[PDB]
Amino acid sequence: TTKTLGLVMPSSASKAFQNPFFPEVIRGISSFAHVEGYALYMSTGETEEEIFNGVVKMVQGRQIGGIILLYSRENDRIIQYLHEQNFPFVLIGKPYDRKDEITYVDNDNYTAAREVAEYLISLGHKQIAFIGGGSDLLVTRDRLAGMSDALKLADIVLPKEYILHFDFSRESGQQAVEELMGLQQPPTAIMATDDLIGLGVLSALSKKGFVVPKDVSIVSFNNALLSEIASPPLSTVDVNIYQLGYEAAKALVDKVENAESTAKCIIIPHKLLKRQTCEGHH
Amino acid sequence: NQTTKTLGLVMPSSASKAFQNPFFPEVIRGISSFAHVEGYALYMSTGETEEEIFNGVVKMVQGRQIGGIILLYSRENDRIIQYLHEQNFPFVLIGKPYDRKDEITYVDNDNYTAAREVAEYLISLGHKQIAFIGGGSDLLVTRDRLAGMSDALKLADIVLPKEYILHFDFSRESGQQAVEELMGLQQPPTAIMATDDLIGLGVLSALSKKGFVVPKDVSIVSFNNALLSEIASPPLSTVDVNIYQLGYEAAKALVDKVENAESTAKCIIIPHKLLKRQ
Ligand SMILES: OC[C@H]1O[C@H](O[C@H]2[C@H](O)[C@@H](O)[C@@H](O)O[C@@H]2CO)[C@H](O)[C@@H](O)[C@@H]1O
Ligand SMILES: OC[C@H]1O[C@H](O[C@H]2[C@H](O)[C@@H](O)[C@@H](O)O[C@@H]2CO)[C@H](O)[C@@H](O)[C@@H]1O
Repeated sequence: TTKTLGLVMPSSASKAFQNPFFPEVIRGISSFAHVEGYALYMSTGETEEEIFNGVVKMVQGRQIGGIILLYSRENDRIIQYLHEQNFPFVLIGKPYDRKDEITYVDNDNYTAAREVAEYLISLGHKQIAFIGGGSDLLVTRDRLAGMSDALKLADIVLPKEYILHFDFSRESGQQAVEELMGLQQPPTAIMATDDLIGLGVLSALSKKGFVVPKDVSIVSFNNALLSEIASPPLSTVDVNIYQLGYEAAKALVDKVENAESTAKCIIIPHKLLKRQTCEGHH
Repeated sequence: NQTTKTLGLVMPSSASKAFQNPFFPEVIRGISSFAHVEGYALYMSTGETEEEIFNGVVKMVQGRQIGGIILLYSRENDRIIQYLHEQNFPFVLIGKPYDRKDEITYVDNDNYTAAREVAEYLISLGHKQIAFIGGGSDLLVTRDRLAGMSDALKLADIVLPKEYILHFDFSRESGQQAVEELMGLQQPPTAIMATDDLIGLGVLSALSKKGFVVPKDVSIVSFNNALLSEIASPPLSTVDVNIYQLGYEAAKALVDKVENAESTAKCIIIPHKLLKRQ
C-alpha cells in the first residue's frame, strides 16, 4: 500500500496558488498528513479535461490511497467518477446532493453570510450588493443564499443588478465596481465572497475617488494576510482555512484506513472580523 | 501494560421527564456501539439535583479512571462545561451549546434547516396556518426548530400569531393540553409542527379524543422518528434525525480527543431525513 493523498483543484495549480486560500488549505492538509506519514500528490492539468485525466491516472495508478477535493462544484464529473469507482474521497465544501453519502468539511457559509448581512443591515444599509465567483460553486450559492434571505427577512429588496458573478481575482473586483458604481442607484454596502475581490473592489472604488468606508462599506471573506494590511484594513470573515485543511485530511485518512465508514459533515467555525471598511449609515 | 479505558456519560435526573424520553436510550446505543470498537466501557452518573450531578462529574475527573466525558444534555450558563474546561478535561457535547460553540466540540442535527424544510413541505401542501409546539424554550434545539419554521413562514409571507406557538416540556401530557388550547381559538391551523415524538403522540391522541381526522382535517409533522412514531395512529410525519449516529459520532469525537490530545473545536453534523407517513 502507498499512502499519499491526492489533491484536486478547481483549476490549474498555477491559478490556484495565486489565491491565498490554497497554500493555507494545503498547509493544514500537510500538517496532518505528517502525523500519519502520508505524502501529497497533485496533478498539473490546467484544463477541465486535463484535471479529469489527472484524477483518473491517480486512481488508475493504484498509488493514491485517497483524494481531497479542495472545492465543490455542481455536476463535478470528478465526483461522479470517484463515486462510481468507489474510491475514497473527501470534500472541502457542501456537496450539491447526497449529503448523506459524501463526507465533507465546510464552514456554515449560509449563516456566515446571514450574519454579515445582519451586520450591515444593523448599520442602516438598505442597498447591499454581492460579488462572487462562479455560480456553479456551492460556497458562492450558499453565501448568496444567506445574504439574500437576510435581506428578505428585514424586507429589503435585492435587485438582480446587485448580484455579481466573476472569477476570484482583483480584476473581478474592478469590473464589479465598474458595473455597480455605474448604475443609476448603486449600492452603499458590498459583500465580497473572497478577499481577492475585496482588495480589488477597494482599489477600484479608490481609483474612482470614493472613500471606504464613508461612501461604501465592504465586507469580504477569508482573512488573507493581504486583508490585514490593505488600506484601510478589510473587514473580512475568518473562515479558518488551515483547520478546514487539517480536518479534511484527518477525515480522509480515517475513511481510508478504517475502510468501513460513515459519512459525516464537519463544520469549522468562522469569525467576522470587523476591521476598518465599515461605517454607519443612519 | 497500563490501561483503564472508560468514558463518562453525564446523565439526566432520574426523576426528570427527560430520562424517560426515547432520545437517550437511542443516543446511548450509538455511544456504546462506537465505544465497543475501541474497547471503552461506559460509566454513568446517578444524581438527581443539579448539585449532585455536578459533584458526580467532579468525582469522575478526580478519580482519574475515566478518559473523557460526554454531556448528554445542554444547559444554559453551564457549570459543568466551565469546570471541565478549567480542568483541561476532554469532553464532547450532544446538542449545540449556547455559547463558545467555537470553543467546544459538539455533535448536532441541522435543526434550523430541518424546520425550514418541514415548513416548505407544508406550504407546498399549502397550509395557511401552521402551529408549533415545543419543549420548553431555553433549550436550543427548540429555539432553532422555532427559528427554522418562523423563517420559512416569513419568507412565505404566512403569518405567525404568537398563539400558534407553544412551549411545554416534552411530555405526552404536554401534547394533550396543547390540542385543547389550539382548537380553542376561532381559527384552527390545520397544520402542526411538534419538536418531539412524545409531544407528537399526545397531539395525535388528544385530537383522536376530540373527533378530528388526521391527515384530512389536521396535518401533523413531528421530529425524531421515535418509532413510537410508527405505532401510534396513522403513522407520521417525521423528521428522522438518526440519534444513533449522533451518539456514535459523539463517541468517535471524544475518543479522538482523549487519545490524540486534539484541541480543535469543531461541530460534527448528522444528516436528517424528512419521512412523510401522515
Ligand atoms: O468555506 C469553505 C470553502 O472553502 C473553499 O472555498 C474557497 C474557494 O475554493 C477559493 O477559490 C476561494 O474563493 O475562497 C473560498 C473560501 O471561502 C472550498 O473550495 C469550498 O468548497 C468551501 O465551501
Ligand atoms: O437535533 C439534535 C438535538 O438533540 C437533542 O434534542 C433532543 C432533546 O434532548 C430531547 O429531549 C427531545 O427534544 O428530542 C430532541 C431531539 O429531537 C439535543 O438538544 C441536541 O442533541 C440537539 O440539538
